[PDB]
Amino acid sequence: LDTPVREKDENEFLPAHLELIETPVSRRPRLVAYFIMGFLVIAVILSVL
Amino acid sequence: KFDFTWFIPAIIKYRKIFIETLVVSVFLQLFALITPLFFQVVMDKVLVHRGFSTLNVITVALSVVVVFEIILSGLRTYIFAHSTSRIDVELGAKLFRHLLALPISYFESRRVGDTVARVRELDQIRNFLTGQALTSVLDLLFSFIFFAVMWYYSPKLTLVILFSLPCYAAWSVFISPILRRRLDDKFSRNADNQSFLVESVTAINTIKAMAVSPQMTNIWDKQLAGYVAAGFKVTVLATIGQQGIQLIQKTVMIINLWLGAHLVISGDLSIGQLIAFNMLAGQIVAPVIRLAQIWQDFQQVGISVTRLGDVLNSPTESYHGKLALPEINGNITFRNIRFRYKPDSPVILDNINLSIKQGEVIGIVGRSGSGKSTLTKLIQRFYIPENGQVLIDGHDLALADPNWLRRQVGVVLQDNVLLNRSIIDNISLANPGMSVEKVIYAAKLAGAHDFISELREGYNTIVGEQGAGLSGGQRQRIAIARALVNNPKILIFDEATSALDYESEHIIMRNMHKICKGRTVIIIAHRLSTVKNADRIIVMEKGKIVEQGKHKELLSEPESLYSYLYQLQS
Amino acid sequence: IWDKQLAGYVAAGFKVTVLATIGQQGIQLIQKTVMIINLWLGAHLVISGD
Amino acid sequence: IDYGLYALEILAQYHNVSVNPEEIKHRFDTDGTGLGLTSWLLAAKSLELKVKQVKKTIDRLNFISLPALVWREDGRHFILTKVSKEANRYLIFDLEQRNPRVLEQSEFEALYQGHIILIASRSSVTGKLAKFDFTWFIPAIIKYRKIFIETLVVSVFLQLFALITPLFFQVVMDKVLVHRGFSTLNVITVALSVVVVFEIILSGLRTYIFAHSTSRIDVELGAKLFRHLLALPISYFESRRVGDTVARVRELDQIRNFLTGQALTSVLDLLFSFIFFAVMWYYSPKLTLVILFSLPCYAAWSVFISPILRRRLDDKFSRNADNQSFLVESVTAINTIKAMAVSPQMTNIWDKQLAGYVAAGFKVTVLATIGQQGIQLIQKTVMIINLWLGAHLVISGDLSIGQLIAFNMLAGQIVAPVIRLAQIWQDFQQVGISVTRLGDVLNSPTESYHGKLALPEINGNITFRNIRFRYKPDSPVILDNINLSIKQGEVIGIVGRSGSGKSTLTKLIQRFYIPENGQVLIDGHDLALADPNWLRRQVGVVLQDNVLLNRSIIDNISLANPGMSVEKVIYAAKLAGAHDFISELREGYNTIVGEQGAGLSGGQRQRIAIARALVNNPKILIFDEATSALDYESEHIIMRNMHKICKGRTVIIIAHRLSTVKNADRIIVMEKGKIVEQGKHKELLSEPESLYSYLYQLQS
Amino acid sequence: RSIIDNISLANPGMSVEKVIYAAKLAGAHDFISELREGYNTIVGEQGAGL
Amino acid sequence: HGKLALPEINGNITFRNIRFRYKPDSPVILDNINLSIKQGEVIGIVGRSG
Repeated sequence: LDTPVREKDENEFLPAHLELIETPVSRRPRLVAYFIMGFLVIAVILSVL
Repeated sequence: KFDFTWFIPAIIKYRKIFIETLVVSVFLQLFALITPLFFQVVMDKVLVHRGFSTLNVITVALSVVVVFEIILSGLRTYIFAHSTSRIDVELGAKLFRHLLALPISYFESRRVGDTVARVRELDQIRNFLTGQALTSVLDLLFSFIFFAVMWYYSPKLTLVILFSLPCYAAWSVFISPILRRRLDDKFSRNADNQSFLVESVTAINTIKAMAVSPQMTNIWDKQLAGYVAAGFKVTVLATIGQQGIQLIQKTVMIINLWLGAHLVISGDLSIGQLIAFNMLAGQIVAPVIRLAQIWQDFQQVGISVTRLGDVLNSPTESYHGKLALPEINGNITFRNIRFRYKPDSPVILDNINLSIKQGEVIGIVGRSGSGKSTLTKLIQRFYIPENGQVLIDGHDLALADPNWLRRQVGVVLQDNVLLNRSIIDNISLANPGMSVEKVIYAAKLAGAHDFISELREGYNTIVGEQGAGLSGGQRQRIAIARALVNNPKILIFDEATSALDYESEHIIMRNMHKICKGRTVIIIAHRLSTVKNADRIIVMEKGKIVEQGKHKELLSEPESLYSYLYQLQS
Repeated sequence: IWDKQLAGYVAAGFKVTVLATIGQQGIQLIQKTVMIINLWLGAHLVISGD
Repeated sequence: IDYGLYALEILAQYHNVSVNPEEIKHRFDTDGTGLGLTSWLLAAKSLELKVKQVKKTIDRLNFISLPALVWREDGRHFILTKVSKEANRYLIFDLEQRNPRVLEQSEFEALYQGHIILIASRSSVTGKLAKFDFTWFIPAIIKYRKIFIETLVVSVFLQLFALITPLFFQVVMDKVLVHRGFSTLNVITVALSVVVVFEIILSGLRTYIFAHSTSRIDVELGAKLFRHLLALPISYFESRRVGDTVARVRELDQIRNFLTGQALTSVLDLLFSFIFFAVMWYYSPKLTLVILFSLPCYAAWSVFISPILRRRLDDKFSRNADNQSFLVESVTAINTIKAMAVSPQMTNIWDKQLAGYVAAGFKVTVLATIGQQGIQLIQKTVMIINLWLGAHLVISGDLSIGQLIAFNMLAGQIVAPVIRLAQIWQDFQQVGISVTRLGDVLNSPTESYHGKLALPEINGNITFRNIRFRYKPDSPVILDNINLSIKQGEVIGIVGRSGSGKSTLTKLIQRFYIPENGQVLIDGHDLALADPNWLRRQVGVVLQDNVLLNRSIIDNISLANPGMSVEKVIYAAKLAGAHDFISELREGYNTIVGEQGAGLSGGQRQRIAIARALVNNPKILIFDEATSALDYESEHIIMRNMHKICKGRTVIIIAHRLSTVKNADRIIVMEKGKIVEQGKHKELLSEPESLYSYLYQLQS
Repeated sequence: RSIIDNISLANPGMSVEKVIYAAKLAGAHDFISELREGYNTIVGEQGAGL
Repeated sequence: HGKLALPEINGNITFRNIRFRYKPDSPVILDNINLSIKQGEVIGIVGRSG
């Protein structure tokens, strides 16, 4: 959690890589869907109980 | 030591207004406490029993209470900011006065951007002080009135809040140090970036005269990527802290809801009492929420204070205040001086012994590496000799006031650095309120009036940079005028004619008898034709005196190295 | 020169802070007035009905 | 000797400001022999340091910051430094007997008079490019903020006052008539009398205060306008007409007539009409909705009509400016009009211009009338709709007759300021035009050459360096490669044929002509960006034809410094040979010279101009064909006094006749823009193969 | 006005032939011609341009 | 303007009617400098200051 900035973290913000990468995606692409479906299934199993 | 005890005298000096701010804060807390009582009264005795006149009374009282509370809060914020502005002004003045008094070895071992960033930390501190961070601390501290009222209402829920507070304290204690470390890393990267930017903008002429844009751009890209990564880490930690605070707030909110529902069900608590208790609990937590989103401000002001301490804890070459030693007559003498650039560097001077009388134009010559160039930096107390003493007018320079000595002595170097101001602003730097006629006379003495005549703007021409916009000879003539426009008892010419052509040098040498009138002038130059009209010429070899005397007294004998040097020069 | 410039900078910063505080207080005043009006109207609505 | 000037110089030197006493004395000591407190404070503020003359007792001098100037009414000022209560002594820099000296308490009490001036310096004004426009009035409003806050308070209280009368009418109608309620009508009558008296008094006070403050703002604007106007380059005035600038300045009087009027008070009353809106919404929302829908109709009508009125007023102002230019040019040159008998042509031109002007004015009047009638139509339509709706809303209960008439009165009170604004629509548009045309003058590059160099006095060292000059960009070149150098105290003569270019050197030395290539240097300083007041104050130029101001003989001679003693004016007149005919006049001196010297002859004005140029003691004196309009006696007097005239000056004598420059230390012959020969008189005359010899033989 | 308008001030409707004749008689033809605008040069206010 | 990639440089320098000023209205430094330097040629340029 308190790890210093490494080269892996530094390369994500290198302007050359950002220039090459077109149509960029988020670092957490499917987490929102996972959490929303988890909320929906927890709600539906709470409603039946 | 400047860490945090420096602000205590500032607080106590302004104690009579800070106590007033504290009393205004407690009155604001009382004003805030008033309103939930009015909601409880409305919910328990207006909605239940009867009547609308009591509702009108509550509304009309609440309107003026709210207006007064808003005005009082604004006044408290204004007064606190006004009081802290004076403290930050005092800190800034002290910081700059300390910065100007530091020794030259401090600046020679560092970069410009480092000091610039350490001084922008002053602006960071000023923004922290003149803000709404300490007012939130006051609001949080003065919330025990709410606790007393809540304990009057219900002890169980008050105990729940009282146990929630240590959760906030422990969460802050746990999540603070890592944020401070990340902000330390971010500040280090920011200082490096500022230093690179200053260095690249200052030397843009060489960057563009050469073709190294790609190298500079690559370095800038890497530095920017690192800095933004550090900033993102700091943002992530701040967000984690804020969400951790919100979790505790909502958990205790839910627990209070459950316990209050069970309480109201079992009697011994009305619904309006529960609503007022909930509003009081929210008003207690609101300062914590408002303080949890300025966490970076707290850690950054701590780090800025640490960096200001780093600047302000170094020793100063400040002053020697003893009897206010009088003016200088141009009597310089050296007694067994040996000097070393570093303690682990070869020796330059070994047993240089010298004595110069008032009004004596003395020339010092030699070859590269002879060590004649260090005498000018030794006369000013910049270079400290290994052992020996440098005496000016009988008084040791190691115990005298540096500013006094360096004010009495004027030095012209091989290359001189001006400021980004007008020509007259550079000539009269030591006394800007000085008469223009003196500036014109000094410029005419140095031969600088002629080349200024072909300038469209005249003496108002702004030197583009340290020396940009003027040639080398023009800069040398401007520096000579700046040295001469005062009344220096000692003049030093340290290859001050290398950049000049034959005509400008001839014009300067014709005025040399007006320049040397009543002053002790020391001429140091590679060429032997400049010290021809000197009262005494001195030859140095590897830090030792091998020959001295008049030019002919030395030119007559071919056995001397002076004759060999003159033959090579011709 | 530094003292003059620092004094000017601090004065400008204080003016900015003062106007920011004034704006925040005005928005708080609007919010609180709306709260009072809603409390009064809601009291009438709950006493009457609907 | 002036002690205020020396004290200001010392205090500016202490605060790191460089000051030339002569420049300050030039622009802040108009009336000679004494600065004075107000001009001293203005001069101190000119150097960007704040000062204030304050009331301080002797016991409070230990807390003020030093140095401070002690202003004495006798004119013998002194500077106080380092007040010490250790020995109750006061260190003081004595202006007279320049060295400092220490004084005890007893004699400080004798010197001190309870007057002291505090001096301090704080940064400077950041550079900006603020073109003149309506945004110029924002800082003036900020400066006069206390008065405007007072005006806002009075306006809101007046609006509250106007709300009482409809309420009183309602209570009278609803209770007094119904219940036969006497002893209530009396209370309403007394309260109404009090209310109307107080509202009348408050309206009068608001008008008084607002008019006073707007008059002060207009005074500031006019002072700024004239100061800008006098600093414009001469090429600005050479391409315009007098009437154009005169009209552009009278637009300031138009602005003044606007500011001290009912327009802004009517606007203030208009913005404060929501207080009535709340009450009328309390009465009945059905008619307040009609009023709220009516207001956008007013706004749309005004927005539609304004641009056309602005265009018509642009045309009207163009007509007015051309008419003023024609009138000024025809009255100024009335002698030529009478002599040439060209009255019919002037009358025809005047008739055409007057007819066009009246047509434009009539068009503006018609458009304003139709706009006012359009606003009346909306007002009356809303009135009819409200009458119908009120009749229905009274027939079915829910509203009373007194409430209805109170609503009608409130609606009338709301709409009345709109009507009175519509009555002065032309004033609003004309003020917009006035501001634009005033900015047409206030937005122009001035040659004032603002800076902080403060160049010293002039030694008469003139130098031309590769001078090339064209009258206009497409004109043929007048001077090709003039290279000249004149030393101090050197009497010099320039001769040649007409068109050679000798006549433009006078206007090159002064910064009236800008060379195409090269630079003119005085004392080594390039004049291209120097202060014009620094240069032209120390250069005395006598032209072939000079003009005077209708003030007096002595006021024309000593115009540049009215502080000259009568003895110096008499001496200057004697040198020029003008004292003889001045003394024999009916009034002697103090004689009005008329419009550009009408009462004086053409050869007398030349001597008056010579005396005027001599009285100011210039460092460089130029005689540009001065003695060509005089007879033999006056010219002989001038040449005999030339030896006293030329003492201590760099004198340049440009003349057609070679006999004028015979005694010059160095003669320059010019031909078609080139210096072909130069030397002494005998050196140049002894060569028959030159141009000077040919010109001397031809004229002899 | 222009040179030709001033020369023909006493009768604004006059042909260039008489203007040329009068200018030759007065000896001003040459200088006016040497100008760029010729007889159409504006003299300025009160003939300040000449 | 040229987006094309010019080839490498041979040492042929040519000044064609060069006129230069430091500022928009400052005195002319170079009036009509015309020069031509061939490849591999050593050129010495001397003169007074200014």
